[PDB]
Amino acid sequence: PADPEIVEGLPIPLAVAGHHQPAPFYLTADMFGGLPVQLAGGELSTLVGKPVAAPHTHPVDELYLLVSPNKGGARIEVQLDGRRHELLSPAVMRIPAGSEHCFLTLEAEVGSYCFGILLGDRL
Amino acid sequence: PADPEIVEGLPIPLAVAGHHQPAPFYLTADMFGGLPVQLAGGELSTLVGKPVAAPHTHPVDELYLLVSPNKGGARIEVQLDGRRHELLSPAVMRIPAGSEHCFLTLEAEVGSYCFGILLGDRL
Ligand SMILES: [Zn+2]
Ligand SMILES: [Zn+2]
Ligand SMILES: [Zn+2]
Ligand SMILES: [Zn+2]
Ligand SMILES: [Zn+2]
Ligand SMILES: [Zn+2]
Repeated sequence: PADPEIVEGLPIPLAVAGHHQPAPFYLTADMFGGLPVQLAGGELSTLVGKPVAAPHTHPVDELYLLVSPNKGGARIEVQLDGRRHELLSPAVMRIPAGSEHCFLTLEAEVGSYCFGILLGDRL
Repeated sequence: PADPEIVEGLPIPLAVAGHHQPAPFYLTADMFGGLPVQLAGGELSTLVGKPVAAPHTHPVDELYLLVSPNKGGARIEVQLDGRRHELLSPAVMRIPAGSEHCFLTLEAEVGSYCFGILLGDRL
């Protein structure tokens, strides 16, 4: 009864440069015969003041998506090649391929999520 | 002070066949000079027992991603060409291009989300 169209074995924690524990992926390049994007992320309520990674880079563009049940329920700081940016939920920020970046949770409620959508199949 | 790398004007509600209110997009094909995927969705806590759409189709493959703060905090029913499937968070389900489908929220907590990731730039 494993259904080839359904993946329940999630997240998929992958070692990523800059991270100190594996990053939680929900879409990987090897799913469903091959995907054109990857997607990692997670719930932020326990991460306020606790960054997941140091400044790091990807060979592909990556979009951050920040959501929370209440409008403005979550806020993150993003460093983009050394320049601080902030996002207030809901928001999306583009991180160009090669840009040294990371994010920090400054505010979150139960149900705040940040996802990174990697526009390619390599890390 | 609009930053070209940040979109705060979200969601973007788009008219979609089968839906009775516009669907909330967070990534659209026209963002950042052109994106190769689109992404729509939202928080499910108020949607238990309330479907967003009738059976409908897309010209591209679409991946459902279901997450919730607690393991198993959310459950959805997906109809795939008339066959009922269920997803327990966290889960991902592939919906092939052309497949008549829809989902129904059967259980959700504060912070449950379902997103559809459309693998292309057309609807
Ligand atoms: Zn099936
Ligand atoms: Zn840590
Ligand atoms: Zn990154
Ligand atoms: Zn800037
Ligand atoms: Zn409705
Ligand atoms: Zn659909």
